Amino acid sequence: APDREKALELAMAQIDKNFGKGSVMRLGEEVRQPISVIPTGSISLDVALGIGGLPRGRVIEIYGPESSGKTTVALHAVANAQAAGGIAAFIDAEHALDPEYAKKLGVDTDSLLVSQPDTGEQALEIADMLVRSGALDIIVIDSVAALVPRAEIEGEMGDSHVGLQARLMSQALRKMTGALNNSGTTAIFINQLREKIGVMFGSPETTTGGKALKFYASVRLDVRRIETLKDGTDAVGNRTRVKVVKNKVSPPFKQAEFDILYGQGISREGSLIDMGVEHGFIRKSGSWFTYEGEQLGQGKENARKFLLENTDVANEIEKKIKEKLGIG
Repeated sequence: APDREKALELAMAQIDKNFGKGSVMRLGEEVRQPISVIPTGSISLDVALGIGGLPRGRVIEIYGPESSGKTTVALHAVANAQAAGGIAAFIDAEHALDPEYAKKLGVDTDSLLVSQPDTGEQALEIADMLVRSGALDIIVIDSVAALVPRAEIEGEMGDSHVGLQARLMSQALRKMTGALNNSGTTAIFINQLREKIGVMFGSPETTTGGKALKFYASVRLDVRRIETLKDGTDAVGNRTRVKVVKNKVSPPFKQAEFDILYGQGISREGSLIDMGVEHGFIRKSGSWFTYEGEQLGQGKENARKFLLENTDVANEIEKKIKEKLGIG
């Protein structure tokens, strides 16, 4: 028993020692939690990541079908990074950002460094110089799929092979991790699953030229919409499910759910209630949500709305949910 786990612990040790820390883990471990991280905006996801936020100095990949909430997740990541006084950059190749929305999420759009690259290489090239200045904290590349090769934009092949794409990522992605691991800048790449009932186009590790992103990525998130919320009226948002299919900073395969309110973002309040009851602090006596004595109204909405106009207590619920589990 000890002799067995003794040689095993030795084994693991050396492996960690030669291939990096989280190279081998017991899905049950509780990792040696870091001091700096980037909250995602949902306590659920935050904890599901094991370190209370996204890791710094690592490349994070977020993929899922269109309209699944990838960017909303990434936007908060940006907003938070900012609140803590950090600088952000957004390399855009989709031309689909809506600032008013970001603003409503907490993004300081005015100080938001933005770029709309000409060619795919130019893109990653700019992201690199940017990260090397070591002044940025977070940088998100909107759409892995959009970063098309110069060659493709002017004369050569059609989807790769006769010219350049699945390598552009590789090349770039390799010289960039080192810069990141030093600068302490977390990078977010947004990938796509290209369809929703298809037949013949662009993939790799599931997706787009990012067969290299699959490995470099220290964390890979699988964002997908599960249900269409309705407040006794119409579409108010969607319940979003997220699976951490790859986590090198902590045991993987953890899942998280949280609703995104159309035009509002990742409902913190809601995330607090669900975790609030999923851990005891709150008690639902049939539509009646209560908290250690005092009530929080009837129905999840009123509870939410409550926690909204009651930050003081809400932070308490949050605090007590964090203290109970892992910090950051």
